[PDB]
Amino acid sequence: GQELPPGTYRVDIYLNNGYMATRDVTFNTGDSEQGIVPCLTRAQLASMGLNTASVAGMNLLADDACVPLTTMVQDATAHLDVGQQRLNLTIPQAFMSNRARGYIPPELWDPGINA
Repeated sequence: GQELPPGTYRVDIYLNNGYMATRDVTFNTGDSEQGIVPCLTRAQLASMGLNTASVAGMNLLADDACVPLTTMVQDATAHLDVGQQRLNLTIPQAFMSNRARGYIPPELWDPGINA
């Protein structure tokens, strides 16, 4: 048991040990080891390459709505390396694609980009 959301942080975002993006990230009490989960949406997840149309649920949410990762999808995960300032995400091939029935870049979701 741990918890420490300071209310947004800026990190290098990482998925399946590949790099993704370098943007601000909001993360808050939910359900993980630190309690805290990142806010990630069907837009943003599909930039990384999550098949929002595979998970029989996210395709019924909004284009930018907060969507879980360890929950919506099976065996995907999200962790904060607060030692190294890095967002560690995991997603199996069973739910990976870019096609989001929507999709929005990080310039149009802008959570607190040095703001």
